[PDB]
Amino acid sequence: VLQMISACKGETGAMVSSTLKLGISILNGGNAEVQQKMLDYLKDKKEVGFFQSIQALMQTCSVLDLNAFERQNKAEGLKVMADDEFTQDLFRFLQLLCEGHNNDFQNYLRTQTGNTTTINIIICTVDYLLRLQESISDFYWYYSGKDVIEEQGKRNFSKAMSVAKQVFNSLTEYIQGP
Amino acid sequence: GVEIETISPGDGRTFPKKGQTCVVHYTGMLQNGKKFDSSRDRNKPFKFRIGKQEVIKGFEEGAAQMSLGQRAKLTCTPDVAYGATGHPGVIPPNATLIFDVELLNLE
Amino acid sequence: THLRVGWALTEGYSPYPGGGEGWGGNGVGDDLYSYGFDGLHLWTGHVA
Amino acid sequence: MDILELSERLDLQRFHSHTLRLYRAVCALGNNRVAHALCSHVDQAQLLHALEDAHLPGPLRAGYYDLLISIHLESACRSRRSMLSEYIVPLTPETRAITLFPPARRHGLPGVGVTTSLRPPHHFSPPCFVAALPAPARLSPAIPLEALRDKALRMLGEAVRDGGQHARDPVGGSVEFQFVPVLKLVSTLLVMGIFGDEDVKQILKMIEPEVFTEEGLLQMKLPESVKLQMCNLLEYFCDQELQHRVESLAAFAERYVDKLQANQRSRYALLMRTARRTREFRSPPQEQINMLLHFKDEADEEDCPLPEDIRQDLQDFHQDLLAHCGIQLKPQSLQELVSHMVVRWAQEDYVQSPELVRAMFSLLHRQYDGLGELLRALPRAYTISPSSVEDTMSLLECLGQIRSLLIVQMGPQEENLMIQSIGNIMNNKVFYQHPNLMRALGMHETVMEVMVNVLIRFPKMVTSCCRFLCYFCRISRQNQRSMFDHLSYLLENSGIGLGMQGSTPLDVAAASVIDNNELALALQEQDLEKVVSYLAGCGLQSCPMLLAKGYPDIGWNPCGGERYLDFLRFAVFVNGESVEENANVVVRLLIRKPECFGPALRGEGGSGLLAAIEEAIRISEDPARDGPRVHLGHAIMSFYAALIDLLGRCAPEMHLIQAGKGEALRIRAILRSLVPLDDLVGIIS
Amino acid sequence: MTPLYNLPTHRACNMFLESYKAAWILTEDHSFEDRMIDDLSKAGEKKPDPLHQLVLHFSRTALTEKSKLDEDYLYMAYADIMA
Amino acid sequence: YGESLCFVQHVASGLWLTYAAPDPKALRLGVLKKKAILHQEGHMDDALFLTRCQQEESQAARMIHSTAGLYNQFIKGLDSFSGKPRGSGPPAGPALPIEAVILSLQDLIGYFEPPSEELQHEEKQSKLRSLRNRQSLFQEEGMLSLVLNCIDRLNVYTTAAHFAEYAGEEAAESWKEIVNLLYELLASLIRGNRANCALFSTNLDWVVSKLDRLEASSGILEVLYCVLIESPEVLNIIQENHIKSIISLLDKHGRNHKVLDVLCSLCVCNGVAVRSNQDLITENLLPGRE
Amino acid sequence: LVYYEGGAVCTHARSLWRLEPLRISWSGSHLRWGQPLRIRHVTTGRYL
Ligand SMILES: [Ca+2]
Repeated sequence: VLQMISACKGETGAMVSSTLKLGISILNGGNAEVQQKMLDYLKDKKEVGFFQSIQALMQTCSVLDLNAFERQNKAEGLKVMADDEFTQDLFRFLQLLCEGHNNDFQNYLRTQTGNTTTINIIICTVDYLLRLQESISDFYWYYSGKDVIEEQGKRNFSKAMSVAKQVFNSLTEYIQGP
Repeated sequence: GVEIETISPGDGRTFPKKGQTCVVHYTGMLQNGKKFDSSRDRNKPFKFRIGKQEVIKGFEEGAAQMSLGQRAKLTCTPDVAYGATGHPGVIPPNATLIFDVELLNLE
Repeated sequence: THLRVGWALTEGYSPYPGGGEGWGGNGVGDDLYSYGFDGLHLWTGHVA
Repeated sequence: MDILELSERLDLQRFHSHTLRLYRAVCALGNNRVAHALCSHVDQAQLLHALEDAHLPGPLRAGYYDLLISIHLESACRSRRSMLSEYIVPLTPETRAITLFPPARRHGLPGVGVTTSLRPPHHFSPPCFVAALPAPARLSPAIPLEALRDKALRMLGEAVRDGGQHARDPVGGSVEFQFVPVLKLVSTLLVMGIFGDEDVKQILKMIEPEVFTEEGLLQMKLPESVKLQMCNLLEYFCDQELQHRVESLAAFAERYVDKLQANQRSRYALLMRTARRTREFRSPPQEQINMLLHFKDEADEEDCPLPEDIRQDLQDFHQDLLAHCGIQLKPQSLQELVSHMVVRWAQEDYVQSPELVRAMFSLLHRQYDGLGELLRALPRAYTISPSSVEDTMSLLECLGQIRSLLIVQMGPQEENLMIQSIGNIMNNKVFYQHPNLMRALGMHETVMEVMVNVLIRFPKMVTSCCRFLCYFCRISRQNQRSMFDHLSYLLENSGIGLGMQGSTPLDVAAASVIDNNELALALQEQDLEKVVSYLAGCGLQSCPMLLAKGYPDIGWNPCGGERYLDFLRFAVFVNGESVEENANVVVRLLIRKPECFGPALRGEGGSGLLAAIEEAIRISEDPARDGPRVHLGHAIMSFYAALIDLLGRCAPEMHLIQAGKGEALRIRAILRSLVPLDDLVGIIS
Repeated sequence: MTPLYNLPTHRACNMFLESYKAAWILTEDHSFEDRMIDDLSKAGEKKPDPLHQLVLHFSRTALTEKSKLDEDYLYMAYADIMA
Repeated sequence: YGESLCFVQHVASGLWLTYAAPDPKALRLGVLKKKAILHQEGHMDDALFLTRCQQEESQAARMIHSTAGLYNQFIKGLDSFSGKPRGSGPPAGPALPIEAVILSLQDLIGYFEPPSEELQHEEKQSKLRSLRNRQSLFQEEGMLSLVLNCIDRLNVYTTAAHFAEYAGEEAAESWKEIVNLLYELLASLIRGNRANCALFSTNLDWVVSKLDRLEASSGILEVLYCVLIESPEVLNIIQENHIKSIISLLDKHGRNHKVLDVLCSLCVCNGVAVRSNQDLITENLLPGRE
Repeated sequence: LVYYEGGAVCTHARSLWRLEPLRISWSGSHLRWGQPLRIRHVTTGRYL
């Protein structure tokens, strides 16, 4: 799983999606042996592709967009967040690494010692959260004046809130222990 | 301008006529004795018709002078077979061809 | 088919089955020790 | 000397083996003229003798087998294989007689029985080196096929029979050299469809006598190469089983549709002697058939107007189809045999060849998952009335011919062949009557692949391809969307090299979005900024082509400007109406780069439009300023006209102005500020 | 809006195939993953067992030095099965 | 590293390091390069980051420096006596650094050799990445041009005696050895790298014209084989005279299977065939039968 | 001359530099703010 994620080189597709699904499935329930094996392998190889690919994947994630929504409404008169499940899977995978109060992985995610360069994942997570928050604020500003809401607005609100709820859980997992 | 030499005698009475098809078994080779074609390897006689320009002039003129069942040898000059172009990958330019033709049946 | 007749010398005329001069299948008159005839040519030294 | 003496002269052996490799290389990938030429250097008798010979060294044995295959069979096998993933089933009496099982029951033998899917025949010509020389393409050299297949079967049988003697002098010096060549030959012959029912029965018998009956190969000890060949052999029978399933399904579909139509006729006739029951007959046929099949579960058995016997018939067919795919509802079937063999091979030893591993696991996955393959293959299935068989076959020939040229560097002969084939295709009625079938074969993807491969160096190839693609788009909206999918890919190419004389990729890109509100709305904004960036260059540097021809140099190239402006116009205006979103985006992008407006509107030091056009008119008088087939004044006057037309089309509608929209008013004010009224009046006058 | 009983036979057949695939084929359920992993995890008669060999093969393909990762359906199918 | 922002100042003058304002003329021309200068105030964006570099790149840089110096010295020494026959007396110029050049070439050849075909797959993949990186590093600084110039200057002599007529018999014993080592090093630099191979698409005559030289024939053949088997760009440039020169090689040097391999490489590359090459080879090789 | 550039030159040898503190002893000491030192170009061996 780690090798495939490193090989993807931060390009979205079906391969990385299936790899993340397999990782989630094998890592459920905070399995300690899997966490230990992954950490040992990562520290042994000292390769920087893994975190570079993860950073690129996070930067490629999508958020709400009003222009697409208006275009779709115009067209139906005669998508937006089309890859939410991929984002949820990515952040769930990141969460499952630290579950169980694993101090070693919690520290490793912030700084890599032996590696030539280092990448901080907490900063990336907060950046994505900020982008999502701005999108939600724009949506509410658009909808404030009118009173009622149709089906599409409710669906978009529900899915954006689900993604936000996953990101908050991941941030909580990064901290506890403490 | 074609030289013809006899190898075996034929009937001496039947000759090719307009509107007929000649069936022959032939073996071709260059002037240096390097074989390049032979219908007997494929075990299938070759059929051609006179006047429709299906084969080189040398072959047609050589066959027109042969009797049924006769075996003879033919020699064709470069200007009568392929000229200065030749057959790419088979015959080089300006090559003299020698044939061993036997007439089997006429129809 | 191949068929020839003629004379040959006690020394030198030693045809071995298989390959030899030019393309194999050598008979009577394919070297400078034998002299053959086959109805149309005189063979000697592998030349007709 | 005897060729068998090469078993002790190693240097000559190596040189001759490499000579055979060179022969096999100079005729690779469909070069039939060289294949014809090579027949004078290696004739039939030599090849057959080498095939039979038992004292030949291994390398030469393999070289001669490969040489025979390359000269005589490679092209036909490739062509046949390219068309083996599609199923065009004609409706004929023999089609109606196909059933999943013989009179759920015991499985039939794979590969035997009648098939009806269309596959074009093979073409060969006899070699001859006395025919008079005279540009039609050449066919492959011919060779008798029944005798060859009999020879191959006899040789394989002899090898299998003698394998049990565990002798110390195998043919070729090893088991691999004894077995691999004949297996390659038999596989090539089998894929081409040369064998009959009895021959395939013999092959199956000698693969595993116990399973296929009404010591085999699998029960022997083999190296990796023989195992790879066996995998290649088994793939063929798996494919045959899949094809049989598809054909049976099509036959049942026809038989069922007949009864459904009859029943609907009777019901409608009866109805004329609640009102909700009349909604069936005022809905599109797709919805009717969709609702007629909603009785899979008893809970969904309320809205079906049908009787019980018809539902029982469909249920019986469905159960039989499930049984055929191995879904339960001393192996005695192909699936069990394959699974056991693969698992046993895997757990007997640690295999080293990656190709063998991939083959084994692909086979295993195909076996375990039965109907996934049927689901993936159904999209490429189609039915045809018997009257269209000739036209369909003619179209398939040309399509295969085009596909063949996807693996060769372009040349004049290839250009002519493609032009001729496209011309032939566009004149067929099936190209119009069955657009879905054409879209299912992916012809447009092949055409674009060929177009890009040469992307000028071939100006006649691009024009024809562009014309064909535009015509394809014009047929229907589904084709329009299909080509719209590749809009970004099309735009990346033809960004500096116009090849202006004839239709280019930008033309098909424009044609892919004409008069379609949905597609225009779905247009991405990344395609808009890239085109504007391309335009910006045209306003800075002259065209090198004109300079090469001696034209005077000026700091811009109007031709590309007008081309891109035409594309933008087609993008912004649809059927007499302006889409405001793209209008706002494009006007914003344009104002962001004032240099795109051309020298007149540059601003600082920029003269007005009237002065520029007057200067162009005066230029048109002087040959020195107009040239050393194209003129400069007209080009300038066309560029400015296109720009003004685009800007005019970008303006908003009047009903929006009545609502007092801020954006509409801002846009109108900007446009009004850009062009003075008196300038327009002067131009018109 | 024409009645279904007036269309040509072949068009009706194509529509029927589409509908049957949409409604009756993919709705079917069939679980084989557990059995397929159980079968692959056994051994006869230490060298790797078949599942280990499959995983090693995919690792080998991943580790090869290349500019881009090619998409292959076999890996996706087997990853889905294992998951 | 990567966190401490820093400003650079000149101690004597106190000026700060910053970048000059962009030039519209240069910007319109596409000159991204921004000249750097020292200014009294500069701007607020003059901070710089510090990034670590591996040991291999530093070692390669030092080797580049040393070898460039040595080979420039050698080239100048060779040019010293370009057209000055020594007659019966001493040769011209200071002596040549023969031993240093030989040792340097031997060291570099062993620095580029490829991984063993008996290593485990993953360690071998690691071996191939580092080698490609080092080849690119060396190529980017102009070492290929340097070795090409050296070969060109040495190639103007037909034999060892003709060389000794100018450089003296004392240094003519290493002529053939140096030529062979240079060809071997060029082959090592080119092997297995698409980008480096693609460079030869403009001067293929430079390679083909040397195939008939009696010294280092095998090295030149190896260079040609390495170039042909990698770059599809060259395959579209071949002409009939090149084919005839190669076929000239088999009727002049004897029956060698390497030439047949080279010819096989001219027909199909990466599953794409070139009809012109196949036709030319068939026309010029088969019909004679000698 | 000296320039600012981006792209592939970030991975090339012509963008690397070595720090040479003026003092010879303990030249490997941790760098500290305000320290005077020289700058060298590795490939060309010239000093800024
Ligand atoms: Ca927790």
